[PDB]
Amino acid sequence: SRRWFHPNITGVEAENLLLTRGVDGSFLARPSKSNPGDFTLSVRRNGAVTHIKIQNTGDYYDLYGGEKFATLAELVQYYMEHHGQLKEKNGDVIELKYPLNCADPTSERWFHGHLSGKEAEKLLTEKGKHGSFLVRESQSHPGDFVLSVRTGDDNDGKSKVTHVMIRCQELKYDVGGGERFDSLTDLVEHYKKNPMVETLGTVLQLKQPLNTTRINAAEIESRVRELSKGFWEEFETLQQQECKLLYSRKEGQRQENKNKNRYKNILPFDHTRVVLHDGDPNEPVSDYINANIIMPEFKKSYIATQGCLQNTVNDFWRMVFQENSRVIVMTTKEVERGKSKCVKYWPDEYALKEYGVMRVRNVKESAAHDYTLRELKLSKVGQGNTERTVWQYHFRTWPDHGVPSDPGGVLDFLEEVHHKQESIMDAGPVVVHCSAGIGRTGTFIVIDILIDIIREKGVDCDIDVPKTIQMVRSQRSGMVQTEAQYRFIYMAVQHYIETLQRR
Ligand SMILES: NCCCc1cnc2c(-c3cccc(Cl)c3Cl)c[nH]c2c1
Repeated sequence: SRRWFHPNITGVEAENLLLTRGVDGSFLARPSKSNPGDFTLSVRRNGAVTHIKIQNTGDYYDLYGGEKFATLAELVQYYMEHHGQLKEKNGDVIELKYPLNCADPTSERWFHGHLSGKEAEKLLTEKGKHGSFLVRESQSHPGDFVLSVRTGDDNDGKSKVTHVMIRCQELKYDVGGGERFDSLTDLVEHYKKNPMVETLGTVLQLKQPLNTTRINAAEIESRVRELSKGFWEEFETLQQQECKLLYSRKEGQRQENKNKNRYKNILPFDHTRVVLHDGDPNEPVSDYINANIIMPEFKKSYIATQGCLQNTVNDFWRMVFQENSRVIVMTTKEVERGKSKCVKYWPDEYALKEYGVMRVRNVKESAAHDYTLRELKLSKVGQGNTERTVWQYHFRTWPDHGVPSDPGGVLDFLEEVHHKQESIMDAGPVVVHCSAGIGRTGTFIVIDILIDIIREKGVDCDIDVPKTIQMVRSQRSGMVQTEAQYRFIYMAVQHYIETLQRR
């Protein structure tokens, strides 16, 4: 449910909430109001509030005195299932026991605060189907709200929109009778499960929130102008839905696989992980790599993976070989900020190296402005005729923190990557990696998915950036990490539409 996240609370408001409405073990998370990528975990212990910083520069959530995580929900899940594991600077244990729930509705897909009654009928008439709903602030009754629902068959009167008035009396919400709820979310959840019935029998089913993020490609410029004037709010609504994505990650947690993960708690989902076959028969667990298949849904596929560790380079090449991948995208330098982000896993130019049962030749490197292309030949040792060329596109100019201030470089790169993949008959998924394999990796993959829709169907197709992101996030944890990456995706799509109108 992720109610412990408070999107619009101050540091002082957070202390007071925990001191007046919480107990020892109560906690909440909140953003830093002028520092995107900064979050705070506020926790009560010993009748006093402690504040722990979480930093995200684009690769992972880094909890001070704790671990690195793919999502705040995964971070809270981990500490609510492990006593004694979160520690103060001096080393005392901080326990997260009791989430302190937020009543703020602003990050709910169905909450459209500023929106009139006829404005809500238009949207539902056009964009909505049976069971589509939204909640808006009342115009005629200050402080109250309205629930607008479409029901019918999918202009002949077969459909209709019903309005239901939501009273706010003494910080509780009701539909005119029955139960009084502490938040609009509690109210909506209750009638989502126990639908209202009109006397004459219509069931006001709340099946899905009204979709307002799906846009036609030719109107990208206007939506971006609107989000610029916010990108923040839309992003936060997306992050709220990450509690629905806590799929199991058991294989990455096995003792045998511990040291195959760059970060112990950033792990591939079981249901999409790449399973490696034909492993050394002596090796107990030989089927594991920290990598997931990303299959775009609603025909190129990807594998999103971490930067190699020295002990997983053999597994990486087993995976490229097994999957028939012919194109690799590397999203970081080898070293950034003096720290190793992905080990060198390819031979020096003109050299040949064996990586366990795999053999790799570096045929030729070519320097471009923003990237290096390495033409590699991959084959299985002892088996001459298994040789294939693998083209490695190494993007070298992404800044150490944040995102590029212009998307042309990335877009020129993806264009060239796309033409290479398309030129090779029956090529397998495009491998995209480095660092933890969720931030830049997920950003490059999302842009690539969106740009391919526009390249095939033109500027007469519909795109939905957050839906696309949620679909990739259901296949690997935390794909697209920051609000800066989120804005960068919109800017890249826009830029790609502006140069297609230049043709
Ligand atoms: N309270 C803001 C209401 C406007 C709104 C609606 N919808 C989304 C979405 C979204 C869209 C499709 C699917 C999913 Cl799962 C999401 Cl989160 C992400 N930001 C949004 C913002």
